[PDB]
Amino acid sequence: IETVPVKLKPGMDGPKVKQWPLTEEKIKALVEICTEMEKEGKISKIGPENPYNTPVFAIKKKDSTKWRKLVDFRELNKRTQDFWGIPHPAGLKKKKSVTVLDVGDAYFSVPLDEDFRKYTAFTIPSINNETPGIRYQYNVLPQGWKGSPAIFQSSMTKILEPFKKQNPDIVIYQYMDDLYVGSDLEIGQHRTKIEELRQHLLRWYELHPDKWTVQPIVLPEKDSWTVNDIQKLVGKLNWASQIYPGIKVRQLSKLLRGTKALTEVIPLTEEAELELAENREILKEPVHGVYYDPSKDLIAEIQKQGQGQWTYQIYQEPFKNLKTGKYARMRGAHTNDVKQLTEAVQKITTESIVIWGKTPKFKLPIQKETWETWWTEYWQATWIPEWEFVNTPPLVKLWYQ
Amino acid sequence: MVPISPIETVPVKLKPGMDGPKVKQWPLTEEKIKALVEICTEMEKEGKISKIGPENPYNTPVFAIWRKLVDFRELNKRTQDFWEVQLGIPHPAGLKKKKSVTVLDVGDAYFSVPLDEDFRKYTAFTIPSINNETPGIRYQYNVLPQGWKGSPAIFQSSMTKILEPFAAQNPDIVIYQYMDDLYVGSDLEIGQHRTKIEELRQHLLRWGLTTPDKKHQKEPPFLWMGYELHPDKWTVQPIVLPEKDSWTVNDIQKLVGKLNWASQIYPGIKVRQLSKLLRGTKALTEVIPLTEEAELELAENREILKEPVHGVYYDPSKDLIAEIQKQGQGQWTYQIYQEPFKNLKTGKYARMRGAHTNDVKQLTEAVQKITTESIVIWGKTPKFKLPIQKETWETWWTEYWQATWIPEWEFVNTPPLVKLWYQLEKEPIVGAETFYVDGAANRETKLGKAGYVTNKGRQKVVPLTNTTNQKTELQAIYLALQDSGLEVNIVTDSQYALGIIQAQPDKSESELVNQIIEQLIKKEKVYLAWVPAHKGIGGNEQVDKLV
Ligand SMILES: N#Cc1ccc2ccc(Oc3ccccc3OCCn3ccc(=O)[nH]c3=O)cc2c1
Repeated sequence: IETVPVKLKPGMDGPKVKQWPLTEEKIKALVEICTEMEKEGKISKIGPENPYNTPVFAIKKKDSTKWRKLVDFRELNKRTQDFWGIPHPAGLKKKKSVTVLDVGDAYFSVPLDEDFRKYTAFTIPSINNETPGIRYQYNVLPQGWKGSPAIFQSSMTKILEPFKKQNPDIVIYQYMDDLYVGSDLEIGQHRTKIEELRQHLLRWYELHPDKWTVQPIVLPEKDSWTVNDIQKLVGKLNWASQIYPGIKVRQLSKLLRGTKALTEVIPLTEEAELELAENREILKEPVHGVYYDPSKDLIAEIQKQGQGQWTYQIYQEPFKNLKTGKYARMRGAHTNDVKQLTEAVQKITTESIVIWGKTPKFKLPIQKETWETWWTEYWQATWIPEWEFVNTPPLVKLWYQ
Repeated sequence: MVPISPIETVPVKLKPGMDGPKVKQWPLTEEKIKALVEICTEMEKEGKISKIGPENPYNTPVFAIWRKLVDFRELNKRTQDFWEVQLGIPHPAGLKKKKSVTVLDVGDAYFSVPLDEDFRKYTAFTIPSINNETPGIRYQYNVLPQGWKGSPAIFQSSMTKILEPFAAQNPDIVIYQYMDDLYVGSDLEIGQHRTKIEELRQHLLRWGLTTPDKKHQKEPPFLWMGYELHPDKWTVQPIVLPEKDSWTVNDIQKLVGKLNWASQIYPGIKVRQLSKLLRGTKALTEVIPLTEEAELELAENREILKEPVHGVYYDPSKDLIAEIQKQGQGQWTYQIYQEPFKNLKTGKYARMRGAHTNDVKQLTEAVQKITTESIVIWGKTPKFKLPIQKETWETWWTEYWQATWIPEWEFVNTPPLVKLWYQLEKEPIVGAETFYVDGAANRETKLGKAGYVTNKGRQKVVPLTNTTNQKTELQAIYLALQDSGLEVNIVTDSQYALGIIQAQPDKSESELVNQIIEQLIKKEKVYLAWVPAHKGIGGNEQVDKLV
């Protein structure tokens, strides 16, 4: 009920960002939604004296036919002053199960600092630029802004105080418009506790971190090796030598001596088997000296493995993975690569939020124009990460497969 | 006197850390001075301006050409940024046909809109007196000045704010607002239409706005922004192509621009050969000769622009269809229509700048472009007709390392068809010869060697002058392709070559790569394997090409 003063970073003007085109249905949805919000005082129409603009579009969350308004507050977020800090709950990732809740509706109760409101300006676009877009600005705390959870921290603490005093074994974390709740209960008891907590938030997505871990580098086990098998093996070991110190391939390379046919079977020497065994033993151990630096960006690389399968690696320094994984989940995405990639990016981002409390910078295996054309059609998340585009095929593709 | 409604001003501030403009007034002839005096007298009588005292430090230069001209460039440099709604323009193909369309121009346009009084003191300007033996006559604006930065945006927003209730009260008619013109339309009868036009200009008159009293000064066809707008159809204004035996760079730019403009409705417009001459620009004076390709292309452009073609308007009750054709040399053309033979609009796509490429990728890019354009113009994605088989697209996107997608589309058979020219094996080939290739080059002498050894004892090493490591590594693979059967396995240590080939080009800027491609096309089965160099891997011989 009392506005807290908010400014920008020194030497930075408010965001001016081109609004990209929308389909007619998304436009109509946004018109309806924003009309209602205007009737509720959450937003207000502005004049030409406001140069600032932030992109906006519409989505549909899981198990809901109701359109939702999503604002790409990325530029405003990086232009907004740093807000202060709560140390990340390192036990959240260690918990058996975690449920994510949408606490966005809460923000609209708290009013936004007047002087700052002109920076949250957005435009509902029109088809074919027929009539000028509908320009609004926010009066209350907007969803997607990084200042909104920072301001509501005290309120959220006050609301969740009894529940925290009730169950000390339940971990509670907050990121943007989402509230992550971790525990070790049973799925039924979990869901009932979630109904309890959501009812506790009312009067005022099952995710299991334990079923996800890091992944090792495995080598084939064969009774018979062809020249091709040994060549690929040597390639993989040579690559993995960039990560593990003691990997040697000279005894295996010794088998390839001479020029033979790729399909010809070569029996392994004892030295070769020994070398391979040692390499296995080495790969079984974790990676030497791998730490997390909060001052460094998180980078995520994604490879398309085909047949709905995808591999990914989260790291900071090259060959120093903090997390690795393989998304192969198929829901309704069978005929569409882009949908799969988008859902994969969302899942990886979510995992990243659970582990470190921030999103990674993605390196997507897709052409810029394709991604930029289609990614908003399959995006159900309230936040957005940063991304770049790799136009050169990586050779390491099958080395994670 | 009927009390016309006022208009709320738009608050305007100068850019932060800046102060209002102060500029020395230019010396003027006595004639000019008298003219400016009479004009500014009339304007002051109208209320557009007002005399001010000596207190105001700010001043703007004024000229006479009689018509007065206030140079607000400095104030524009010092005035705040505004939200401009003119980014992009409505495309005629996006308009929906109406039985009646009337035009009301807003004479007394900017001068009917009040300016924020706190800002008026920054628009101050002076008139030099005769012989300068008296203090100059000081004036300030009370309305939106012509040439000011904030005039168009404020005017547009004001007019919108005024028009909103009438539009809400008349959903059965559509009103478009562009600069100093209003375009009204309706599917009603002509009498009811003219009636509602009278109602509208009355509603506007309530705020003290004037529209043409006589029969409206403009009637179809409408000449607007290079377009001709007829009742049943739209097209572009007639083309102008200069013909001279000596061409400059600027002339090339103008020609390219006009051809690109004409290409949105005239199908088959090609602009590559003339755009290739725009390398090494920034020099507007030069003489650039024509190739036979460029001359034949321009002749074909004069062939297409020979007879007029018209686009139609948009009917939402019918599907939206976009058909694509390959033209060659990275050129693509497309038509967007609803009924066959009746285009809504046309267009072209040129491949981007790259070392290697294939037809499927370019097709994908073209589709993306048309998709974006279509969402801009009609707010939906059209159904596509593509010259590519379903099976081809299937194989491509299933085996492509990148993620890729095309919206709903069907196969139209209109050659040339986009096809996959070759496909690499996923596994080594049984009974196929195994060529271990390698190439090396000396960084100093630019001398190198490329060759292969095989499992059957076949060997070759070829010496090369003026070459690099990458070139010799490609040359080795090419050699293996030349001297092998319809089925072949190839082992290389070149990450470069493997990258290039795994990118799957059907065409390249490098002749050697093109020759390798032509080799791949002739083959039945090709397996390309990779191994690390200098690992002592048997059969892979750096020692053979390093001599
Ligand atoms: N911004 C902007 C802008 C600029 C110029 C315009 C010219 C005519 C026009 O016209 C229209 C105005 C209101 C509603 C529907 C319109 O056009 C549908 C197609 N059409 C056209 C011309 C004609 O004679 N008959 C027709 O059926 C709308 C315009 C809008």
